[PDB]
Amino acid sequence: AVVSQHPSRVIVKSGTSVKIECRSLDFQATTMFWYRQFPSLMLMATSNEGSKATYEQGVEKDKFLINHASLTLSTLTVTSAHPEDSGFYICSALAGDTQYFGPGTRLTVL
Amino acid sequence: DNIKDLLDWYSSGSDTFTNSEVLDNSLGSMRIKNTDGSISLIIFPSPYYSPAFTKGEKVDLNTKRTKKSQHTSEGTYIHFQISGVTNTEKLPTPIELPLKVKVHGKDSPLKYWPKFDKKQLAISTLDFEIRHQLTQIHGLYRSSDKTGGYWKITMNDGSTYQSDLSKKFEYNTEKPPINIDEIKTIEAEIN
Repeated sequence: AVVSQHPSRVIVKSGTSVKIECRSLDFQATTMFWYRQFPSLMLMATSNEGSKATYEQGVEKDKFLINHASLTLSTLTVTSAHPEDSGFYICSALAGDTQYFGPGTRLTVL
Repeated sequence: DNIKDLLDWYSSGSDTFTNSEVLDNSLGSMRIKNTDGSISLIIFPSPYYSPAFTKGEKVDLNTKRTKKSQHTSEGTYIHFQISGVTNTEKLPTPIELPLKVKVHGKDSPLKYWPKFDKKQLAISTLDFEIRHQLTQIHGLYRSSDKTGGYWKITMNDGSTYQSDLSKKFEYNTEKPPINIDEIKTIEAEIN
């Protein structure tokens, strides 16, 4: 009962678009969540298969695209990324109301 | 509750597709093939905005989903959407539309208000983007304090559009897409 998050580490220059994948490895997922941690943990968006994600206060939809076309995968893409978007991003998923978390992705934008 | 439904609609994402191709164009609808191979079944309920694009022409989609996207078999991915089809003409350089926002009489600065590089946008798309700015950065629909108000567009040529933040956009009486470089001001007020 485990979720993966690839890539675990990203370093890129201003303006690059970053993709992070969140996967259900050994179970049937429904909703996935995307968070961000400021060194605490901030919910950014909630995402069901087939629908467009819902975004929390402070998060703009086109800065943080979310795709979620199967019950097994969701992809966050921080589009045109800028230094202030640097930090730690974590995904989780519910099982078919406990969340299971991915290891996270450390992002550095320069 | 209905402030909650407005929040869910306008704080969620939208589908933005470029150079999709019209497969069919009936009265009240369009059937489009997106460049990622998804099919869009889009409703157009207004007699004032009846997209006229012919089979094989290229269109842009800036639109919202009216229910959960589904897979067939084969396994074609179908999107069910409303409004938001325009031509593909681009502006030479992207522009910031001139939004000013007030929350109870006070000037509220913008954050993450994006530039657009298209010539035209549906009014329904101007609605959802203006309101997205409001729900995400300025509190619209998230406290009892901030649940209604308006936005209003004003063109270089004098004409206007306005929507009421307390209610759903009026899809049934939507008017044709407009040229966004001719938007003189957009003003939005939360009350």
